[PDB]
Amino acid sequence: LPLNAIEPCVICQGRPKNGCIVHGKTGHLMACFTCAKKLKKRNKPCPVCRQPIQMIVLTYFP
Amino acid sequence: LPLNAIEPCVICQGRPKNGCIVHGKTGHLMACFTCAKKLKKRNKPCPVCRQPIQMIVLTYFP
Amino acid sequence: SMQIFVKTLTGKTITLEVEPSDTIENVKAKIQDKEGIPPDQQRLIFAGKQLEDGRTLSDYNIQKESTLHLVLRLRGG
Amino acid sequence: SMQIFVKTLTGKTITLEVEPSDTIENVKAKIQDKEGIPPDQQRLIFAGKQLEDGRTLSDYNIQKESTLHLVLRLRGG
Amino acid sequence: ALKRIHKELNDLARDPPAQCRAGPVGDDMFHWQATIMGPNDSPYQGGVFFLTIHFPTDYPFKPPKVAFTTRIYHPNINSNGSIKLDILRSQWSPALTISKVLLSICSLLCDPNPDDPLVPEIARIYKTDREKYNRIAREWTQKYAM
Amino acid sequence: ALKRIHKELNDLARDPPAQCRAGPVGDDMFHWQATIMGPNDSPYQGGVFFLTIHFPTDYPFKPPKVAFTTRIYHPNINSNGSIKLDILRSQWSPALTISKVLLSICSLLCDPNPDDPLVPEIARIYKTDREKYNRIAREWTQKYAM
Ligand SMILES: [Cl-]
Ligand SMILES: [Cl-]
Ligand SMILES: [Cl-]
Ligand SMILES: [Cl-]
Ligand SMILES: [Zn+2]
Ligand SMILES: [Zn+2]
Ligand SMILES: [Zn+2]
Ligand SMILES: [Zn+2]
Repeated sequence: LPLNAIEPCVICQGRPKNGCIVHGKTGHLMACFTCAKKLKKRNKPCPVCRQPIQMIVLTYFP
Repeated sequence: LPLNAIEPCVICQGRPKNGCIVHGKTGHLMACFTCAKKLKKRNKPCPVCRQPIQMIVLTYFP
Repeated sequence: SMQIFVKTLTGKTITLEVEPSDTIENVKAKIQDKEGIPPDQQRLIFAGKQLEDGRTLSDYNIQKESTLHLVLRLRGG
Repeated sequence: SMQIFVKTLTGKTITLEVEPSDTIENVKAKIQDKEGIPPDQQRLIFAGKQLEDGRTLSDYNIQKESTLHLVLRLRGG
Repeated sequence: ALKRIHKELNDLARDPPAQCRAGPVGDDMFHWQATIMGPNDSPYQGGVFFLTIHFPTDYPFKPPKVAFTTRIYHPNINSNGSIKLDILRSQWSPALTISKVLLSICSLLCDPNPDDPLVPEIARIYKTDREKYNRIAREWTQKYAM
Repeated sequence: ALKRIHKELNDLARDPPAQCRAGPVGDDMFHWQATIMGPNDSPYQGGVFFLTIHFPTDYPFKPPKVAFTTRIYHPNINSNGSIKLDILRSQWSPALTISKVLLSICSLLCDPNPDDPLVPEIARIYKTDREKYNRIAREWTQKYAM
């Protein structure tokens, strides 16, 4: 169980981790939607694995 | 912050929630990868919103 | 303005800021914003009965601190 | 067999089950399984130095309960 | 299925809805009993309706089998208590729990579908003489559910 | 940037790394001083190397500006303290924190790139006679980093 999943966005530290950075069949979820979308708009790689960002998924936890 | 994000998969209750069900630009993360892939393989919709499953993203929490 | 609670499909409970004049449709829009569930898939239940989109919380005598129960859209047949 | 810790890029600490004879390449493969980081993007550091893929944990005197530090692949220039 | 069923049971034992209750029959985790209180201000008010639940091997990918054991007058519930309801068949979701299924069924009691019914005779009364429908449903509630 | 910078500082105070330390100069949260301990089993051993850190207003989307203030002998760090290192330029990542940047720099000390050097003269010595390079690096550590 990912104990750090409930901590704030590692980039801005002010919003929940709801911006999943998707590349291929995997995703790294450590930033909020706002910060992740900025990286995608600027064509930046994934911050943790450097793979190209294919899309940002606004992630909900039902 | 999503406090329920650290609870086990709602389907099998035995694995962490690392199978993001993606539809359009949003995702519902409440099942593990194994359970979510079964739903995708069986052509089932998202369990919480019923929209078609475009892909399952194996989600990591850096 | 008052708060109500919604027990979502998995059992997770959320809090909404509402007014008694708010329609059920407005409430489902607020649930969509928090949960990403389209209103047409939301069925809200209170006192064992479904709540219809065109009516208000006041029409259903729903008061502050009430809990609404969210299930999936359904149809008998 | 023994446990070691890896402080990942965000500062999160993970635990790995390893053998002293495991190479750094084997350790990076285990990190890939847990974290989804390709081995070529992993730079492991211990005692202030990067760990080379072809060497073993024993070669580096990495013992039970040790902590390796993960940063991103880098290149001076 | 067992971890999921045990989780549901623990959640019910500590936090059921005011309207519905459920639990295993004896030691059979796959066979449960349930109760639904008839909604207030309805032909079912004051009634308590019993149901039987049978979880399949591949629950919750496959839906539970849910049937009333108490007789009940309703267009979408037949004389053996079978419930023709989409969430028990093609519109099932593995995120539905027994608690949510029971609340869903409870909400069906006052929201029947008389246009595509399970019991055409009851549906025809519902559509052409609603007070007669309500009167019979109240009679059945007194006779069977109290 | 302030929330992120404060979080990094609070983390550094709470779980302090051993090899590298850093914190604000005076009351300026955007201007820090750092130290790196020279790695054991290296010509830098026993040395303490000071660095300045400037955080840009749009940190961490843009990298921190990092320079040595202690003189150090290396192919990719010059006598004006400039560091030429890809993670401070095009290979920056917003997930790198100051502690990870400092540890990265520490690991560069014994993993130089003499092929694409900042100081060609030092890279030439490194490739001509590593023992001579190590001697000079040790002498500079004792002269400047103690
Ligand atoms: Cl996108
Ligand atoms: Cl898929
Ligand atoms: Cl099980
Ligand atoms: Cl800020
Ligand atoms: Zn953010
Ligand atoms: Zn990634
Ligand atoms: Zn599962
Ligand atoms: Zn969904």
